[PDB]
This record gives sequence, structure tokens and C-alpha cells, in this order.
Amino acid sequence: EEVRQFRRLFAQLAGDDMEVSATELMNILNKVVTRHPDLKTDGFGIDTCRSMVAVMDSDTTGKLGFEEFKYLWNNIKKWQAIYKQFDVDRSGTIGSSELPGAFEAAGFHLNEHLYSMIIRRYSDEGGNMDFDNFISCLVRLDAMFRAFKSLDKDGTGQIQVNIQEWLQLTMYS
Amino acid sequence: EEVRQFRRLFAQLAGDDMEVSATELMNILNKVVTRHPDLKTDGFGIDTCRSMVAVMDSDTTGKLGFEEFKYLWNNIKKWQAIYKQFDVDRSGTIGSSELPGAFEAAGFHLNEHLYSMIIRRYSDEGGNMDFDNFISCLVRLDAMFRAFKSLDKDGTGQIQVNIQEWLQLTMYS
Ligand SMILES: O=C(O)[C@@H](S)Cc1ccc(I)cc1
Ligand SMILES: O=C(O)[C@@H](S)Cc1ccc(I)cc1
Ligand SMILES: [Ca+2]
Ligand SMILES: [Ca+2]
Ligand SMILES: [Ca+2]
Ligand SMILES: [Ca+2]
Ligand SMILES: [Ca+2]
Ligand SMILES: [Ca+2]
Ligand SMILES: [Ca+2]
Ligand SMILES: [Ca+2]
Repeated sequence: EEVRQFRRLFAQLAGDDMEVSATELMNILNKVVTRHPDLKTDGFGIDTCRSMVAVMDSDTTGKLGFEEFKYLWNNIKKWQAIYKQFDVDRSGTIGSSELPGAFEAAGFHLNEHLYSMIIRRYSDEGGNMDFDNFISCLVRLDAMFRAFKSLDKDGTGQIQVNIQEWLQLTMYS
Repeated sequence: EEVRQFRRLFAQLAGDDMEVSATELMNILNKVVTRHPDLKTDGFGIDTCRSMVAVMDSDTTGKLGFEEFKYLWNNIKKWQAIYKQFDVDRSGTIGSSELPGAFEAAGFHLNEHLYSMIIRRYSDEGGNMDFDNFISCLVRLDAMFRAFKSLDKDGTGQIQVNIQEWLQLTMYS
């Protein structure tokens, strides 16, 4: 079945310690993104991969276990289609005007100010965002949203943290 | 004088828009780190440089103005000496056991748990941290500390933020 062979794929990629490290993730991500040329990218760099891993490392093993990796993979599959769908000009990248729809389709409703911050940090001098940047951003964004909600189950619209929780959440990303 | 020629150096590097972008920073950082072989590194990647810039972008111009760049440069100069000083085994990298002293000398007192998170995210499979990782971490750490203090001038040991401040602070880094 599908679930069957994916479980094997993970075991195979995880290797010796049975979890996927940043280096492992980076290698598989690159090799795969190469088969999809319609997704322009300068590649997944090691640093970007270390951020995605840490931000996905809920059990703080330093690496990705099966579920974490599964969560991340599905997300990438989904965000991958949304990327192509919204690249209406077939530039291979997500433009400043295509982004909002892309993010919203993915399920993230941001306001003008947040979108501008996103462009500034994850898009190029031309307001364009390649694929590794797009995926990297959504992973982090999705994770920051979840972190917020979990610390505000009482839904007051505000979370309160001491300096150690803060550093943990901001440095481990 | 010294202040005189540094002001020229910035103007020269900033170029057309007169601020230093991530690409500009990355180029100057690399070219410089090359003259210092005692500082092992696989280089400053574009993504790492985009994080340092954003985290240093207090006025949100998307790039580094003179003061921001000056602040960052002094820090690097200082953290650069602390790096060499504490690399007692002349490995060219900062080891798991040399880190605490290095960070503390720099002025950051963390606890066992925070140090472990740091190693996990910024050190290699061998618990080693190269120079671009070391500088990158301190810049972010220093910035996260400042962000916390500014939001807690009443010194209650806690800061409270809504979802937009949160996303701004976590995504723009
Ligand atoms: O072609 C595939 O295997 C799939 S599931 C879609 C996909 C496209 C790009 C990446 I990177 C990862 C996954
Ligand atoms: O040799 C120099 O110019 C100096 S100030 C120290 C330094 C060393 C490494 C970096 I990257 C930046 C600055
Ligand atoms: Ca592994
Ligand atoms: Ca994990
Ligand atoms: Ca496009
Ligand atoms: Ca990229
Ligand atoms: Ca410039
Ligand atoms: Ca600025
Ligand atoms: Ca050392
Ligand atoms: Ca490095």
C-alpha cells in the first residue's frame, strides 16, 4: 500500500539512528526538487534544513522521527501543488502579488504588514520567492502558529512567556 | 581616523540604495572570513545572512543602515576574538565543552537546557560549531535578548504578546 512503502522510505532515509537529521533531509529534499524543474530554486541549504528540523522537533530528539517527518512531507506535497497552482505567470517562483493567495489557500490569513515582513525576509530583491524559501517559510509559519495556539488554549488572544521559554522558542527554529 | 574610514567602507559596500542587503553582507563576510583560516567554516550562506539582517533590521527598511551594520560589525569583531580565545584545542571550531565559556565571555549566561538546545540547532553531529554558525547564533541570541528586555522594561520576568507581535518577532528573524 501507500502507507506501507512510505514507512519503508523513511526507515531507509533515517538510517542508523532511525531519525532524519538536517543533512539527511537536505539531501532528499534537493534530489527530489530536481525532478520538478517547474519549481525554481537555488537548492535547499543546510542552514534552512536545520531550521525546518528544529521547528518540527516537538520531542526535542534533535532530529525527525517518523510522525514529524510524515507531517512535514504531507505539508510539502500540499504546499507544492499550491505553489504551482498560484504561479499563474509560470515564473517558477511566487511573486509579490501571487503570495497572498498562495498563503491563504494554504490556510494562513495574514494582514498587509505581516505579508510585507514575509516578502522582505523570504523573497528576493525583486519581490520573488523561490521554492526552498516558500517551503521553508510555511514550515516555520505553520509551526509558529501552532506554538502560539498551544500556549493560548484559553483563547485570550495573548500568550505570556518568561525569558527561558522565549529563548527556547525563538532560538530553536 | 578609524571611524572615518569605516564610514567610507560602509558607503562603498552599501552601494546604490545605501544600505547593506543580505547578498552584500554575505559577500563581504565570506571574502573577509577567508583571510582568517584559523576560523573554520563552510561559508556564510545566503539564508544565514538574511536572518542576521532581518534580526538586525530595527527600522524595518529590509536592510542594514549604517548604525545597524556598525553594531553588527563590532559584535563580530568581538565575538571573533572570543571564538579564537576559547578554541583551546585549535580545532578552528567551538566544541561542546568550549561553548559555555565562549557564550559567557560574550555576555550570555544560559542554563544546561538552553545550551543543549543551542548545540542541537547550531552545532554539527559531533557537537562542533563552525564560525558562520557561531556568529549567526550570537547575533540572533543577542537580538532575542534585546527584544525580550524591550518588551519587559517593567522587569516582571515575563512578556505578553498577541499573535501579530509574535509572528512579527518569530518570522522576521
Ligand atoms: O514527486 C513526489 O514524490 C512528490 S510527493 C511531491 C513533492 C515535490 C517536491 C518535493 I521537495 C517533495 C515532494
Ligand atoms: O580583520 C579584520 O578586518 C577584522 S575587524 C576582524 C574580523 C574577522 C572575521 C570577520 I567575518 C569580520 C571581522
Ligand atoms: Ca539519521
Ligand atoms: Ca524529533
Ligand atoms: Ca510567479
Ligand atoms: Ca532559495
Ligand atoms: Ca545595497
Ligand atoms: Ca534597517
Ligand atoms: Ca575547539
Ligand atoms: Ca556553518
